[PDB]
Amino acid sequence: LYTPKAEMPPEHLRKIINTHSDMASKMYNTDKKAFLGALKYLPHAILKLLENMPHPWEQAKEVKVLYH
Amino acid sequence: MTSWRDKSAKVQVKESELPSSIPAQTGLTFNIWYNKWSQGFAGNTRFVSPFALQPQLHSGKTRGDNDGQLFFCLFFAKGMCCLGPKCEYLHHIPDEEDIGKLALRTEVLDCFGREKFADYREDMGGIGSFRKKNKTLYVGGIDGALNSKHLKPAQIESRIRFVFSRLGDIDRIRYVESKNCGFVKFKYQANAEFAKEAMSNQTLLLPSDKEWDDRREGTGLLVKWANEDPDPAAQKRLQEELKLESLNMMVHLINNNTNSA
Amino acid sequence: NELHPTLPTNHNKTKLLKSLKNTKYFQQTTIDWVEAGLQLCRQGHNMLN
Amino acid sequence: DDDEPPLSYEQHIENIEPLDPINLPLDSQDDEYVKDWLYDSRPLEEDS
Amino acid sequence: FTKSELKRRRKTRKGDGPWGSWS
Amino acid sequence: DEINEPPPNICEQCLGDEANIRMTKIPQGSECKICTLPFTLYHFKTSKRSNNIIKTLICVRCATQRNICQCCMLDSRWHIPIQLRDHLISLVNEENVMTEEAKNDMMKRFLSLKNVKLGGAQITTKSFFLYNIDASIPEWKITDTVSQLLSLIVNHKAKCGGLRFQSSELGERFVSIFIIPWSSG
Amino acid sequence: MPRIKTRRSKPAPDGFEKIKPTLTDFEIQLRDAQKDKSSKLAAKSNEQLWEIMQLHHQRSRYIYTLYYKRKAISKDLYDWLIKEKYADKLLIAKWRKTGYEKLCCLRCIQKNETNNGSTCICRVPRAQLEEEARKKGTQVSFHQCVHCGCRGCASTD
RNA sequence: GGAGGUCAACAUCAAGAACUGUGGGCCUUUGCCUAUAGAACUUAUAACGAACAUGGUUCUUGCCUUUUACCAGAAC
Ligand SMILES: [Zn+2]
Ligand SMILES: [Zn+2]
Ligand SMILES: [Zn+2]
Ligand SMILES: [Zn+2]
Ligand SMILES: [Zn+2]
Ligand SMILES: [Zn+2]
Repeated sequence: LYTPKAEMPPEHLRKIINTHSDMASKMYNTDKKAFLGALKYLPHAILKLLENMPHPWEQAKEVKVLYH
Repeated sequence: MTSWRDKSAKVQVKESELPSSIPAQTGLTFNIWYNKWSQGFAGNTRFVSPFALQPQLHSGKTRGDNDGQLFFCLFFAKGMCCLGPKCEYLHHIPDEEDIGKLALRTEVLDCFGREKFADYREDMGGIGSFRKKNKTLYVGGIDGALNSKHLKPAQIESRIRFVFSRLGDIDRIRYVESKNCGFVKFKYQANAEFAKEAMSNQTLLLPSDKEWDDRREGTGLLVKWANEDPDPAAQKRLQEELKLESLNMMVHLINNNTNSA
Repeated sequence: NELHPTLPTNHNKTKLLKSLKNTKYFQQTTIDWVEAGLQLCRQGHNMLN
Repeated sequence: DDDEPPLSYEQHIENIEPLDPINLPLDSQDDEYVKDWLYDSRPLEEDS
Repeated sequence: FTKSELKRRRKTRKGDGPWGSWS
Repeated sequence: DEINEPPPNICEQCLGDEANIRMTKIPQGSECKICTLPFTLYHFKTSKRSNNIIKTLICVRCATQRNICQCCMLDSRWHIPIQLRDHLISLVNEENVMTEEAKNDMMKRFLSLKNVKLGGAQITTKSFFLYNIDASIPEWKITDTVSQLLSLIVNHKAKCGGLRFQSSELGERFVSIFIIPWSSG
Repeated sequence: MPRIKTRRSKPAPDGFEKIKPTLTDFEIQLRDAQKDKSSKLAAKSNEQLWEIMQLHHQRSRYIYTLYYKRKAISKDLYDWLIKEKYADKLLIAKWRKTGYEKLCCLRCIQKNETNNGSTCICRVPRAQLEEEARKKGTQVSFHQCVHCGCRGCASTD
């Protein structure tokens, strides 16, 4: 089998976080646990972010993110 | 037929109007994980619903029906379901037949598809107990009439009967003047549960009477499970019922059994 | 640093992201750095809270 | 400052227009070969 | 089924392709 | 290991009648609703296209001692609730056999382990005032009967059937253990 | 690459203006449907995304029909678009393949993601779902692919 | 068929200065002697990374009321 991943628009991501930003509902009590999980992996993210800083001569860099 | 089986069921509330989450001000700051308030303690939060279902008015046909669901939309049993005919979970009162379907599975779980626990709860709380059938509801804090005391305990009676009556088949209703409670009892476990989740936190009389405008600040009537009836009469009656029931089912056991010989 | 090597770990070969990006739950796209900086602030924050 | 919840990207920042980086003058004589690509984000994604 | 049957049949869906709702 | 090893214990009825089924395996799923310890949980939908997903609510240690289908929670052999089957089984013989089970918390947890099985397992308005009301008979049965030959308020304390109807057309059609009076003012 | 204008971004090709407004009308609406309009129900929030997915799909169908179908633009316009993230290279690469011609998305053909098997019911032709509706008689339970809101994505329906 | 991919999986990467296969002869399968073929990648101011972090245990010290947190050398 193995098709590769499917890249998707940036919006879908922005909408996602721009919703789960406000959490007070019940339907997030899974996501809530999810969050605690990623707390383990955060420092990784930091690294993989902060080694791509854009360098003085580039204005804006664009990257590839892999999101939950 | 012409009532429920005819016209597709309807929305009650627009998702806009849907009530505010984040319950409001029992204490200082708002905890995110649990949804509560933080420090201090005040007399418990509960209040009458702004809502109620309307047994024949809103009930109708929906998606789960055409697709064959079982469990009943509880946010319909509050007539609070904002999905209208879209909701999968069924909108309407239990007939006998639906219970005909569930009754395979009603050992473990309710008519709303949820898993009954075992030991009830300190107070006789919200979902039942698979160790036991209970068809019978305690009703307390009847002061969800507000405090206007109605000219006869038989006006209580007419009112309790008026309400719980609609929701299904019934055995009986005993109001008690001595102690404030109604005890009601039905046919089907199914009906029972359905009525329970429906009738929490309500107020009373006509589309308006007396203090009807302010009905909304009442506490609302507790509806909780009932224990035994410790009189001998009812009790003898019970052991009879079970007895004749065994008497039926033995027939089943000898049919499939005797076939297996 | 030169007097004391480390001499790495054949078999390290199973990275995090490879393992992660394989599941249902993760998805992939592109986006401006600064933005991803910010999303990481919201993230980090909501967690610690 | 701490009271000041950081402003989201889709609104404030995405419309602002970037305001030029370092680079450096270079030349059309000395640096002629490299003046094209020297400052690309990745200099040559393609030159086959 | 037949090609004519399909081609005629589809226009029935409310909104073109493919989000368009049959019924 | 062994957690897997006693396998699922499942009805062949409620399990649903399709030819082929798939069911998940989750090695530490829920705890029992009974003994309150973990086990392997098994989903599945009955049929493929269903909306509703069967889950398994209990151990296989706990569903053995009482001998029941982990989904159903009926008897394995007789498709019957415990509190029935061991009640019938109480009757013939004469008195015995009920299963006293587990209040507190680690009483039930503890009690799960020991292998003794359990008794069940061991083996396997116009006011109409109509009186004479019988003790054991419900309203459903009353207006049942009425709608069966063709709306009510009863008081079982006083054995006095109070009654009302929509139109006196149902007065004739009503008439056309019963004390009759057609009573209204 | 960058959707942002920036100095590196090679200035527009020519026919651009003729299409430019049609593009912008989609674009505003994305800014419209990312606006965080709250709802307590999961069913909704996923719907909300079903917009963004739909628009994105239409924009790409549009550029695609221009370039390949009617050939109303020039190869450098097109390739500049795709370089600027106006449309999915990939997705269009499916629409060129035989069957897929009307496809949703690229999750809806993923074999590996789905629990078992494959390919959201999203793909199957109505011409069959109707067959199980015949035999079983429950009509047909399907309406929206949880990922998109496809309904009969396959290129017959 | 060709080119490509910030795609995937499965192998292999530190040693007698060092790999593998095959033929013939001997002991009796390993192994020894001899003949023959092919040998990607990595190595001599020695090595997968003309780069450079952390942890554990065991010792020697330094801070020095004690434990985390530590000071700077070594071995595994
Ligand atoms: Zn509903
Ligand atoms: Zn158990
Ligand atoms: Zn079963
Ligand atoms: Zn799709
Ligand atoms: Zn799909
Ligand atoms: Zn589709």
